[PDB]
Amino acid sequence: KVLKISQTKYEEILKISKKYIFINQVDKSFHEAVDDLNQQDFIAVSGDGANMGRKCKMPFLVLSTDHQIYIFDIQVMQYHAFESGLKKILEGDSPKKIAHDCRKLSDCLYHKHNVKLKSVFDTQVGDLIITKNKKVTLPNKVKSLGECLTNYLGLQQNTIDEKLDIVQSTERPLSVKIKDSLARNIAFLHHLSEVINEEMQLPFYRGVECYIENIRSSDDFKAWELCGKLNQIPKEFRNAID
Amino acid sequence: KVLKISQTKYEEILKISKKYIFINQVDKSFHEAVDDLNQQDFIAVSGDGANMGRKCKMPFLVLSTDHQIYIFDIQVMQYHAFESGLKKILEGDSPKKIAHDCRKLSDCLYHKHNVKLKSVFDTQVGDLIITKNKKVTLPNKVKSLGECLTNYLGLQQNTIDEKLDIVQSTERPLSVKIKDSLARNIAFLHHLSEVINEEMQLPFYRGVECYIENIRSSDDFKAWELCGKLNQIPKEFRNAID
Repeated sequence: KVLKISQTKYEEILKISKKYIFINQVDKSFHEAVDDLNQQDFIAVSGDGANMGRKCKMPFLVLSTDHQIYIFDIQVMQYHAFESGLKKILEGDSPKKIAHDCRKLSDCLYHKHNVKLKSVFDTQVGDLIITKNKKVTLPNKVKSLGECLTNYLGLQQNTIDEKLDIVQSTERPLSVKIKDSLARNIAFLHHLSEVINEEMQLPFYRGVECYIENIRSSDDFKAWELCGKLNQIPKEFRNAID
Repeated sequence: KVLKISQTKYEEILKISKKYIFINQVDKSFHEAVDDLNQQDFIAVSGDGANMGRKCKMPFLVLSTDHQIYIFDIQVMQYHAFESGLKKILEGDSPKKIAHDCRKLSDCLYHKHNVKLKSVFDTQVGDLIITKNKKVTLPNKVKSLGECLTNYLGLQQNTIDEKLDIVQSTERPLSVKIKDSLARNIAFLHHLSEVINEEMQLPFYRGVECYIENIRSSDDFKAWELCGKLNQIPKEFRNAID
């Protein structure tokens, strides 16, 4: 069962988590960020800031590429940020938004920002599918972002700062501590998505490999036999997909 | 449960099934076909011709793009066809080879043509995964190409010509009837693959949509409640993925 991210990759991501860009005006850097995000097939979006769903506006929005994290100050820009590129990004078929449990976020964006989130790769729904396909029954609990980062990447339990201070989040200037945290909370989302995608698809890829080998690697006798029994699934196959 | 291909698309494919190109010398048209095939992310390869696995050489090999079917006369060209592009195509990470039950084909290509088939999207392994994820238990029988074409596209039962005449297959000139048949047998492989891919992935895509809607479309009261119970899977979710 054991799945741990490489050191090298960890370090790459940790660098990126410190290299965030904070944007609080519709300016040069805002358009550079919107261009950057629009150049990607996949971007990521954090749930941080929409923990109250429709009850409450977002004070910030965190979006990333693979290579660069962006923190948009929504409290300051308000609808002007959405209307200058962010609503299009979020509502569009492309780019896909990677998210972990986007339920509150969908809710918040629609009713408070007039943004109909669409086209999403949801790592929490991913974990559910992987669990359902493995252990046959789907579980009753879902897994937080932190638990997934632990089970899929081997990161320590409390990497995610799950209780951002509601009052400091609305205070300005926004603290470095909050920012560093928002950046850390999003920074692994890409790689997690890419591990979870792989695990969802593995039973298929492994099944195909089992097919490519099943006859080709047998000795002549068993090869012949197996050609007579093609309507059956290979004996190894149940095994290979688990 | 009901899945039927569109008329329009059927007709497009039926046209293509008549527009095949027969290649029996390493010439201009052979290199044009190898370039064509190398330009694609996905090509298809038929099991026709390798029904005896290692016991017997391939008299022809059928490969296609989306837009063009190719029939390579292996009996005539022998190892010269593989060495001038086909072995690279078949052995490579890319393009992916779409196939239906590639077991005998893997076997035949390795032991008789010295070709290590690799990187495959196997529609039969696809059907198994779809069945396993739907009905929890994987079945004991596999489905032929024809049965899949029936269940996924609604094509009639006997579209596939499953018993090509072994003796006429080795006779030259190769009959038009055989050729028309080889082309017909491969012609739907692309679209089948693309329907089967979709069905394998649908439980995920549907799960994500259920998440995007679950809170956002509730009235205020239920919205609030659901924000308290996030550790649980949405009630609709089991439903949505089936």
